[PDB]
Amino acid sequence: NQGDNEISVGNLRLNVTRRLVWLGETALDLTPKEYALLSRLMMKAGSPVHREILYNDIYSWDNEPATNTLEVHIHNLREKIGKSRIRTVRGFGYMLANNIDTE
Repeated sequence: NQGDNEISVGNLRLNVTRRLVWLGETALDLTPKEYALLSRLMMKAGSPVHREILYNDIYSWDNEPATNTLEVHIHNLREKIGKSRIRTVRGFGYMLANNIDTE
């Protein structure tokens, strides 16, 4: 917050100051919206993050989306973040590998 703020988890680096995220030392291209919900995923890297808090990241007014689209948008963004370096925990939340690769 002091004009600087960034965090990393394994081979993934995040920078809220510039609002950019790297993956495998390569700059990953994700829409700004994903950076908000994603910023929450890393905020709690080690446990399953509720899916409602992510939706609350950009807005928690919850209108009345009866048609499927909010969960599908995540499926579209899912391929952008590369599920490879991510780990989903059942249909309840998401969790990043807390450097589980290095034993």
